[PDB]
Amino acid sequence: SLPATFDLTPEDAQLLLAANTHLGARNVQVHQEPYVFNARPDGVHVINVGKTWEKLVLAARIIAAIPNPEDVVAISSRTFGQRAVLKFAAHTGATPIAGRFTPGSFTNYITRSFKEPRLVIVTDPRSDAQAIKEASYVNIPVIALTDLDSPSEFVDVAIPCNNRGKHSIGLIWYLLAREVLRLRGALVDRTQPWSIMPDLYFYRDP
Amino acid sequence: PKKRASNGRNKKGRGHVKPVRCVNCSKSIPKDKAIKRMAIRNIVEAAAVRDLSEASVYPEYALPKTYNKLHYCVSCAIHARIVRVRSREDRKNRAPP
Amino acid sequence: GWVPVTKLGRLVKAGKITTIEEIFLHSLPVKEFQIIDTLLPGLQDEVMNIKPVQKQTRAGQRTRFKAVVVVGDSNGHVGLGIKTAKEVAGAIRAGIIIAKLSVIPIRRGYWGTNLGQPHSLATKTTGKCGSVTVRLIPAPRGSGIVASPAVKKLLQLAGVEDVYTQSNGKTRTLENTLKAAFVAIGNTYGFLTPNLWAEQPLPVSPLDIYSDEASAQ
Amino acid sequence: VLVQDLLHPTAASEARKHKLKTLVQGPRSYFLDVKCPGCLNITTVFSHAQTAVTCESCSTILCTPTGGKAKLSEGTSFRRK
Amino acid sequence: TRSSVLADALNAINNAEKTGKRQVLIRPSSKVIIKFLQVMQKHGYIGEFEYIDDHRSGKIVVQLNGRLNKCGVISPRFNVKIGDIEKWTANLLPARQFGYVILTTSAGIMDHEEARRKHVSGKILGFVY
Amino acid sequence: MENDKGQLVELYVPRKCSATNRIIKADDHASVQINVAKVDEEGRAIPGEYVTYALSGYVRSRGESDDSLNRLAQNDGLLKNVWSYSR
Amino acid sequence: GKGKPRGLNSARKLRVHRRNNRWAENNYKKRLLGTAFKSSPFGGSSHA
Amino acid sequence: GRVRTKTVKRASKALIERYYPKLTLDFQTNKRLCDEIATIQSKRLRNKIAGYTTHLMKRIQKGPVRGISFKLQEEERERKDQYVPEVSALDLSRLNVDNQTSDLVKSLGLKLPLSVINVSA
RNA sequence: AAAAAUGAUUAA
RNA sequence: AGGGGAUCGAAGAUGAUCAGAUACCGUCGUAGUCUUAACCAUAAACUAUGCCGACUAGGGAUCGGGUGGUGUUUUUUUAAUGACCCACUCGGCACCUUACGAGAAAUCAAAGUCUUUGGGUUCUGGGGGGAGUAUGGUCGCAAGGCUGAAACUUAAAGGAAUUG
Ligand SMILES: [Mg+2]
Ligand SMILES: [Mg+2]
Ligand SMILES: [Mg+2]
Ligand SMILES: [Mg+2]
Ligand SMILES: [Mg+2]
Ligand SMILES: [Mg+2]
Repeated sequence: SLPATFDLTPEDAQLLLAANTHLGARNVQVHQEPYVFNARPDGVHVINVGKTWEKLVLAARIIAAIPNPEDVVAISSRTFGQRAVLKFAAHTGATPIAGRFTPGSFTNYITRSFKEPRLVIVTDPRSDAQAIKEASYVNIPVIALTDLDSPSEFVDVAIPCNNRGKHSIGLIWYLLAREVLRLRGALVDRTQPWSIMPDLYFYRDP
Repeated sequence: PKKRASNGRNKKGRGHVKPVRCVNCSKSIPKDKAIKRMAIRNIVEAAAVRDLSEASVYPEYALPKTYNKLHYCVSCAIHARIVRVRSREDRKNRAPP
Repeated sequence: GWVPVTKLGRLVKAGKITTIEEIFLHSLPVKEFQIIDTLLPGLQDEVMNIKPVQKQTRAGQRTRFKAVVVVGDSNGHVGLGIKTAKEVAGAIRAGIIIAKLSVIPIRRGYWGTNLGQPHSLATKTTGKCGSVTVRLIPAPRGSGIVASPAVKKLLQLAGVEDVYTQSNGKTRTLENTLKAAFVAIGNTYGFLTPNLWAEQPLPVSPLDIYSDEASAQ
Repeated sequence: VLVQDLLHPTAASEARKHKLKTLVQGPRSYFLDVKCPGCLNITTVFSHAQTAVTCESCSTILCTPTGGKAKLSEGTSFRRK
Repeated sequence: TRSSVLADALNAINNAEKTGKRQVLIRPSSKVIIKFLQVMQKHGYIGEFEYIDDHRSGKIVVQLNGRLNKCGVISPRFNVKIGDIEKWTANLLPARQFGYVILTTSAGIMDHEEARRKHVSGKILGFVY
Repeated sequence: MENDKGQLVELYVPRKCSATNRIIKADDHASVQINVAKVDEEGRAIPGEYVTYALSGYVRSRGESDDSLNRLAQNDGLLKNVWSYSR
Repeated sequence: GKGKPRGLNSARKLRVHRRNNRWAENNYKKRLLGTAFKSSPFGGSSHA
Repeated sequence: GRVRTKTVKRASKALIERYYPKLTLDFQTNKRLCDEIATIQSKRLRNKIAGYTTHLMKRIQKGPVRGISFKLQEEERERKDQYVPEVSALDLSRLNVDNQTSDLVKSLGLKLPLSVINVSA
């Protein structure tokens, strides 16, 4: 069976609501359609936070299955995800890729930046399309932080959130790292919250 | 081979439009195909705006404008550098800028 | 010697992966030819044609030679490599490397009764490259290879000993003909048959089982 | 997509779809019991009448035809079914 | 206009199978279609299918199990002797060990193996493999 | 793959997609094998014990890989109320 | 589809269409017109 | 023209990477230091390298430069990258939700402090 | 928006 | 054939340019351009994509009709209406992304569902020329249209794309 402790806890529910992770895109693709809750006047849709949290738990279960922690590569070319992925890579092994992706990172075995990950997590499929495509060339499963209008091609595990907000992006990365640590012999306090407060995952200029 | 999906014009659904004449050469070109530009120009040049403002009975005069729709054939538009032949991939771009 | 760069090469060199069937089962991309050399040592080679291609420049025409190389043991593996280079020998050598990388498993079946080892294809298959369509059809025992000499040589290097072939398009384009036949012979494991209907337990990858000693720093 | 329950679809989805394009096609019009202030008679009218039906007592006009549903008169009450 | 509801049925099933769908809607779903589906269901190429009873012609929802490579009609329905069944199977089937050519014989709609067991022949309807 | 006297004769038996049951070819470089670690009490990943799904390059390129995974996880108990059979 | 009739009772149309389009071959046209007999320096002979 | 080629640019950048504290704003001592922190086959190239090194230094002094990370820069960057605010930018600080958001909370079955806001088209 | 024609055969 | 006949303008005139210019350019200008009553029946008459039917992909628009509103709007400062907004839906002219598919490619939501070849049906083609010629027929007042060869000749002609 599955323990009920993994349910949508009130605290991280308040966190997601404060981060506005439920305010999805105005336009929804049919592949993201099952994740929508309901549309508000002016057109803004609402993401089912229950689906978001459940998919985040599933993604964390994906991550905590590779025997090595350094071959779980995170990608974010967007400024709002640079700090988030760097902190995720600090807390877990998870060698990161912030900024330009340098096409040929997964192919081109003689490159110095060449990596052979077993799992790829990307902040935005649009901005990070090169990483997803090259993973499609080299048999790499992909978790992605997806909005309601983000493309679903080659995206294996989607997490329906708001990609237009730095608070939502940083919080989702924070929760993913926290859940991954919980599903390990390092963060046993499943009911207790993580020590450090999640503002270190948020980008601030410059 | 076929150069453009919209052959050289904008006509999909009727078959005949009407011909307009080029302003330069008076070449008969279908209206959907003619390169059309809006010439909205102040009736006085910038070198003269200050002078007419100084030499007007009517203080803060309206400073009227002139409006003209110009129809060019393809040849005259290219020769006058109105359109400036583009590359193959940039040929599809419809944006005015 | 050979110092592996990828995890697959590290596993194969260390000896954790012993047969190319594991490679094919997990559909692992292969990037080093030494993997193919050490997993299929009895992989023999053949050059199909050498043709010159020319590029026009200010100072005349510069000529390079494009070599077509077919590798394969007669026990169900072939690879096709096309490489252009300044010299014929260099093009042939790089073509051998490329074909070894592009080695593929084929499915031998029976035409009628299954008396003995498989002798033909399990199903008629068709491949296309450019205008050339190649169709391979299962044939009864004692039929031989009914094909043009190039496709016949590729099929012998594949291990097929009984098959009919039907071609269409400009078959004199040898590289298109060989690529089309390579696609057709590779689609044999792509075609699903009732004897493959049974569900399998979906085994885990050697890149995950023998993973603690891979990608060592 | 790629896996759907075509036999048991959503009532909101069928309410969205075209009248001819549901799992089993059927009408979306209806019949109205109509009461005018003139008398106590009840007149059964069709939602998309396409005629100017008239009451037995108020024998001038009850509804006006339109493109779709009939435009019932302002001095009139109605009840579905 | 429609001339073979069986052809539209098998084309729709084939397109859903190619696109990876696990279920397909068929209309108008005659009883020849139903017999064709029962033959392929007997051999395992499809799963459960459902007749929707609208009061005009019916519908079928077929559950697809991904085991079907191609199904289609042979139009027109040529008459076939006993000895031309082998020629038709050679022409239409990928292999001699699996796949079926569907016949409409006086004994009923059956597959070519069943026809050869019954020593019967008829018109050719379609194929499945 | 079976000859007269038993003795299965074949190079290898290919895997089938967990979503569409199509064969994953040896050169299908867009395919994946998603691996979900089983979880015991109080949330431990217990490495080495897994539930495995094979997804084809075709379905991934089509964009239904995520919905296929939602359905498979729902059917296998990994997820609770994510995938709805009736859309 | 295919721009040619398919019905079981269209054999006359198919045969006539093949007969008509057969006239676009060279050898069939020569055989049917008897050009070698009529317009050829030899009377269809190998030598003369 | 006086564009400095990649050999001068890369050698100067490497010098900045390796000996930023030792190097000084002026060409004379930068040139003298180059005699032993590097081996250059020609005095002309050494002078060019030192001139570009001191130019890069005079630019680094008034703000950082892209692509160059001297020893005193990455510790500063990482220390800046640990700024933890005392109060969370998002926390219990007054939350504001819509009718649909309240409906979502009720559907998921949770109890939170919500405030009603009606979005107007 | 001045005028501006021509260039033997073979010879990769 | 009658009327009309401003404009522009096959022919023509005439001035330039030019080696020549009975061309381009300039100025005139008959027939035509317009109309009525009759003829003619041809166009790169083009989407160079026959027609009918089914299915397969992700969007934003727009035209016509219809449906619905914890919608607005000039009237009653809270009425049908009309006009906008949002969500749909049927039909249409079309666009954007990508092809999973097709194609020699250019490209194509059809040019897909094609050697895994069969939904129905009409028309046309069979290397380049000779040649849409000759002849016969038929229509036209004529111009010409429709139908339409052969002798003979010849190794390419041709499509798309690449480099220069
Ligand atoms: Mg051209
Ligand atoms: Mg026209
Ligand atoms: Mg046209
Ligand atoms: Mg035409
Ligand atoms: Mg329209
Ligand atoms: Mg000809």
